[PDB]
Amino acid sequence: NTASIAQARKLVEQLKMEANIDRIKVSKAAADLMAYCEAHAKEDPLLTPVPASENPFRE
Amino acid sequence: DVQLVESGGGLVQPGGSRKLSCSASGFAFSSFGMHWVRQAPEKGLEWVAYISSGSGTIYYADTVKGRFTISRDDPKNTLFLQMTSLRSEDTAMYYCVRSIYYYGSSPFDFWGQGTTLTVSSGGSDIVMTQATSSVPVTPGESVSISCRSSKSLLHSNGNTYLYWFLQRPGQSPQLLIYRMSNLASGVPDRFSGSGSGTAFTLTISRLEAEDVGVYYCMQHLEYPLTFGAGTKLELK
Amino acid sequence: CTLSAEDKAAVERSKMIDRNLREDGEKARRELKLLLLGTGESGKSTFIKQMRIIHGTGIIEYPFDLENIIFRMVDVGGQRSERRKWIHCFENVTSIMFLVALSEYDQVDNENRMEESKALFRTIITYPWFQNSSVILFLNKKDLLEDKILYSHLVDYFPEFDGPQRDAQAAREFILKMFVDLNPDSDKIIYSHFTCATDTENIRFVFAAVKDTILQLNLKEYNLV
Amino acid sequence: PWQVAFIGITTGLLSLATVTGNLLVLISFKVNTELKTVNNYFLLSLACADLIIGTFSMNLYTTYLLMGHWALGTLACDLWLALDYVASQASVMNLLLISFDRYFSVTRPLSYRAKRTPRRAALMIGLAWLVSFVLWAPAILFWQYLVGERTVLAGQCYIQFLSQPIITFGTAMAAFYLPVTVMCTLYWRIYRETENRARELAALQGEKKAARTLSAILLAFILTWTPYNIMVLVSTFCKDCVPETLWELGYWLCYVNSTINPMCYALCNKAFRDTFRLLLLCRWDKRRWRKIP
Amino acid sequence: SELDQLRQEAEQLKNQIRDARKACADATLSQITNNIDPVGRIQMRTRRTLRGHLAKIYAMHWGTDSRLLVSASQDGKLIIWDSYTTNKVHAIPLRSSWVMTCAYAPSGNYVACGGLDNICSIYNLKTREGNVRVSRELAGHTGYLSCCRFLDDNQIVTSSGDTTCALWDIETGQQTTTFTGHTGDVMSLSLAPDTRLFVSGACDASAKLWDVREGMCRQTFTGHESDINAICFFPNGNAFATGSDDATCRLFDLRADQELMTYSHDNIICGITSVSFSKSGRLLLAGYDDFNCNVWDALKADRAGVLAGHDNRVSCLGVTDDGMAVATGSWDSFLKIWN
Ligand SMILES: CC(C)CCC[C@@H](C)[C@H]1CC[C@H]2[C@@H]3CC=C4C[C@@H](OC(=O)CCC(=O)O)CC[C@]4(C)[C@H]3CC[C@]12C
Ligand SMILES: CC(C)CCC[C@@H](C)[C@H]1CC[C@H]2[C@@H]3CC=C4C[C@@H](OC(=O)CCC(=O)O)CC[C@]4(C)[C@H]3CC[C@]12C
Ligand SMILES: C[N+](C)(C)CC#CCOC1=NOCC1
Repeated sequence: NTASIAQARKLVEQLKMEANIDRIKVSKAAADLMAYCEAHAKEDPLLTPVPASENPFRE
Repeated sequence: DVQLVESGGGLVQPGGSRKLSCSASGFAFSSFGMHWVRQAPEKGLEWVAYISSGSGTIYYADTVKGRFTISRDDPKNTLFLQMTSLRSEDTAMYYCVRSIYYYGSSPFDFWGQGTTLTVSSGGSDIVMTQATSSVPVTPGESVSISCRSSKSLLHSNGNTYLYWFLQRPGQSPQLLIYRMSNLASGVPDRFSGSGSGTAFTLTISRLEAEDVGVYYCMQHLEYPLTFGAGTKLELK
Repeated sequence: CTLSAEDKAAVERSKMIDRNLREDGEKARRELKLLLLGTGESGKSTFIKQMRIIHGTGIIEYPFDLENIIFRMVDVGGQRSERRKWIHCFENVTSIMFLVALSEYDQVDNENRMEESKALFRTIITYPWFQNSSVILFLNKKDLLEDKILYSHLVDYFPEFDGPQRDAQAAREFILKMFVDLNPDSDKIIYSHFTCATDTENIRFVFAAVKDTILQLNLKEYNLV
Repeated sequence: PWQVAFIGITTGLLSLATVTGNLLVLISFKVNTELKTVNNYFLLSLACADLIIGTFSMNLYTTYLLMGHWALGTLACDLWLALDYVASQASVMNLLLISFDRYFSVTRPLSYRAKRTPRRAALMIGLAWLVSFVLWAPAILFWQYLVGERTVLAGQCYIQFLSQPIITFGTAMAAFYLPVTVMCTLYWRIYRETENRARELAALQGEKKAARTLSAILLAFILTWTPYNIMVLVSTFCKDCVPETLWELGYWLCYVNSTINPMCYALCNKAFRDTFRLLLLCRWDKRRWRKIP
Repeated sequence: SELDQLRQEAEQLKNQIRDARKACADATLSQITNNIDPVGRIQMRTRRTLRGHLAKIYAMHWGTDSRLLVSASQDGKLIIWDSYTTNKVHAIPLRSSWVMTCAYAPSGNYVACGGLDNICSIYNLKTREGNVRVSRELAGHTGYLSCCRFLDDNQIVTSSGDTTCALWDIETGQQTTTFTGHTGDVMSLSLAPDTRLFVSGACDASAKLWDVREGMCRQTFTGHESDINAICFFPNGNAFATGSDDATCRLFDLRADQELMTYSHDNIICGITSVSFSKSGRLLLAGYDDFNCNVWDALKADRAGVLAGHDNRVSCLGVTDDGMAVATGSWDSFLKIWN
């Protein structure tokens, strides 16, 4: 109520420290996200169908 | 904590009958499969009987398949073994050992103290052999114990059902490792078992005077559960 | 079979686990669930204490053993959370036990909390998680209602009441009608009781109401409603 | 020439109707889950017996009347008559079990909802089938091995021990008439119970459909099953005092019971009726039900 | 008069972060991945069905050994399954029947569950006495707790309904780091693969990020219209996907601080109940309320296939720690393992 300055100062304080983050730009973050997704794409059993000899859910 | 104490030993007449009772105190008795094993008073130990959880499945050794009977009492928390046609080959020390089977459990983890039934007047299975009976080594050396099988213990699911047991002189046996790779909860981590198919080696590194006793390999691929002859590690 | 000696005991353990799961499922199918919910300082504590004394932080579950049948009345009023998210936990409760106090007209933000309990009642029974359930409605504090209606007035706080200025019977049947004609748009019986602080047997009423609920579901199943 | 074609096509569309109704009840019990409750279990058994009569009896029986002589072998006729009679008696005992289940779930609803586990309902259904099995199937198969007399002819086949009057009197009493009187007693008690509940429904808070559907079920079953038993109880005293066109119609009224029996028990439950509607051209899907956020 | 200046300063800072984030945006993820090939229609199938539960299943969580899994349902029983052989390794009768979350420790020894009781109970599986016995219960929340996550074997983050995630200490039973700062009831949380900073989603369309070491909030994401009730990190920890109550999943990024793609079709109108990733992160997996899961292409933004076979809605979804299979636990009392 009359002590609104405490939670308002905490809101603006957390918001103003959220204003200070090194934002690496989007075209690079998508680039190394896609690079990680391609670099581990060989070892994913769900993209390509796995043969039933290496599948432990065969029977 | 966990307690397994049995009664019903002593001296009786041959040919007669005798009952045996291990009461369990300290754990959930209705959820554990139970086993009776016996040890000849100068030879190694052998397995005689097994009862499942809730008395669903009962297996007997073919030596005593017919003149022995097993039963339990889950409310009164006891396990009975009754023996008729009492020979002199049943002269042994009797151990009551609990065992639970889910994925990744430790069967044969706790063994009772044992009674002694002393009296006087291996076909179509896997035999677990070990051709060494005395390895006395000073403390501070790596000791390798071997054990040979008749068939490959490696089942289709990938497990290798070999169990190692230590027995200190003067007390009950202790489970060291189970499925020939995995250590029990309570043992020091210097033991290490390994092998493949038929080669089965238990290696102890940095030994002291607490690992002296007899060592038994044991198989669990099929019934009957046949033990090994033993291997003693003495002092110098 | 090609299972191990250790693997077959795991299947026997799994079947014993199945046995205990079915023996608990056909034991928790036996007692009847009742979602009690009531706000606005409606005397829910003395309500439950009255039922439990005549009978013999988090969510609370009360048991009841009457006529050799057993009820579980789940009280949930210690939640400071949004009820839009945890109400699907009761997608098939047998009945919602509402508790509204009779006297909380002209009790005030600026709104009378009888209107707030009307809004809560409507937004609960219009949920799609309560088709197969009934709405057992309770109205508490009869004597405080009759004292407040011999003392104060009702026609100014609720303009639609056209009745005697000292009446209690027509007043409580008017606000019972006001609760009823929220119209859950599928027509369905809404049971009702007029309790008080010293009402001895309302457990008998909730017994008869869930009995008529189960019987009504069976009759509509057999097309002989 | 043409009259046998007319009776063949009306029996063919009747057979199509009963197999359609009963396999659609079975299919709707498989493809739905709001009606997989313990009640419709009973109806599922009623969908099974009326299926057998639907697909093994009627067509076979009309190949009797299409040909005039049953020309497929004596053990074949004994097994066919045993199958027909065990399926008919099992359907009647299923109606009795449905009647007892409705009387208990209407008269004392709480404790009977507590006491009927699905295992107990399954063993009740098994009892209602095996009483029919041990009542009809030994006598038909074993009367010619008891008395040693194959007194039936070569061209005709029928139930053999009709001639002994007191055993068929007791058989039709414990097979038909006692189920009929207990079903009518229980359904009248159900109707009295709902007309009593309509008074107390006003005591809680604060066209008649029960009479229509109960009269439909009871009058349907009586009108379709009493001629065969009445004609049996006079043919076990007479010889040829009752004609044979009444005999074939008295057999076929039990088959029209089997074809109208879904429409008196399944379509009374509305969810069955919605699945029956949604099984046009196989347009049924669980995800096709609308939902809100 | 100070509260007016503080509110307008807060809205000015919100505008500053918004238009500084707009200048941080070079392009979108749909623009970059026009040069990669799609996966095509994949057909995953049911390998196991796990019929043990009686009420509706609310939560499951795979084991770190990728073989067992814990499931929790409203009958009041956790059951631990060996998913290879479909046996029930364990059956844990709970103290309260209203369990809305469960989690399996990455050490294997412990399990935890919670829900409408506002208590997070923690059971010790590998016990010397044979049975699964409750180690201890954590009672410091006021609302219902909606998610549990073991980070190591002695501390656990518990999202709740009082707009508060926490961080506990199981050796003492008291919480150490209360993560205040949400405005809606906190619906889900996801731990990092490196496990030093978790993400959290609530009933205010806001996916706030925290670290477990200090106790402060790091970033705050807002791109949803309605309630968000599912969240899941990327396999590396530099992104996370979000599933909200308006049939939209969207992928936020940690360093870029924006959204990159969103996932929506017109026929899909019902909200997401759970979301998860693959081990390579090419496929997002979303369990909707139209009873079907969807495998979303996480780069080309389309759906790579459906998963049908549940009569009721899919309330929990999980992918193993090695990516061999996918469990779906649903309200029709069934789990289904898929590949
Ligand atoms: C095909 C002809 C020649 C033989 C007659 C068949 C009957 C003996 C069968 C057909 C349909 C069966 C019923 C189909 C469905 C059920 C529900 C089912 O109820 C349970 O007890 C379920 C148990 C479980 O879930 O495993 C099993 C009994 C019952 C009544 C069955 C009892 C046996 C019936 C009547
Ligand atoms: C083949 C023809 C000649 C008879 C076929 C049967 C029906 C015509 C009759 C025979 C027995 C009658 C039933 C005998 C007794 C009763 C109980 C009666 O209910 C009571 O008054 C209470 C019953 C009791 O006193 O125990 C209602 C009619 C009903 C079902 C009757 C309905 C008509 C039934 C079924
Ligand atoms: C002859 N048909 C098999 C076509 C109907 C019949 C019969 C006998 O079964 C019953 N006895 O009483 C009730 C039904």
